Amino acid sequence: DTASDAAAAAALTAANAKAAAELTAANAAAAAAATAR
Repeated sequence: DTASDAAAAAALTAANAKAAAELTAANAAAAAAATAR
């Protein structure tokens, strides 16, 4: 049904947005550490 579908889409949007924040910070931190060596 449409409300289950929309709740599931909201769940995927939040999980991907959080993962995008996480991985961006990790990447930036990893690039700065490798550069310094």
